Amino acid sequence: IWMFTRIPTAFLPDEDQGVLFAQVQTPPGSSAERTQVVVDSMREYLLEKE
Amino acid sequence: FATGKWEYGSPKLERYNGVPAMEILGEPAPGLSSGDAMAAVEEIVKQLPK
Amino acid sequence: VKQKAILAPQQGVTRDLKGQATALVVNAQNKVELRVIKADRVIGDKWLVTEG
Repeated sequence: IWMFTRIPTAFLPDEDQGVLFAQVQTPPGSSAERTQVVVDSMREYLLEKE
Repeated sequence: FATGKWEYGSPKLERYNGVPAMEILGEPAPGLSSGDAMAAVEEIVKQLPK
Repeated sequence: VKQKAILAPQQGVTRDLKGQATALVVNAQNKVELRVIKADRVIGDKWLVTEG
């Protein structure tokens, strides 16, 4: 009755699964060039650094 | 015969059960469960406009 | 021909809340201040700032 409530509850714990998502949100009103120059920067700065 | 002016709008409108709504998502606290986290939501819901 | 005038970049000027053009500036004490502009005309990728 103590260690039961001491244990927190979860649901479907996370594994590796080999995939990852990156989400980019430029400030509102910006064009696709301003978003693209951030996106290719963030792939080129974590394609060889990782 | 035509002028213009700048207004302030939303680029993504959304509806739930055929009525206008907005959608909020998040995670529970690190170490806390989802039951008490969802219990830590509806006490804020009374602090809304009618 | 306009004399010595201000051409702000389009990345720094934005509209808000049934109102007019605004920009965020850095103060003398490195604080962020909101300023009200009357930017109307577009020169390339700049706003011709008239007052503000």
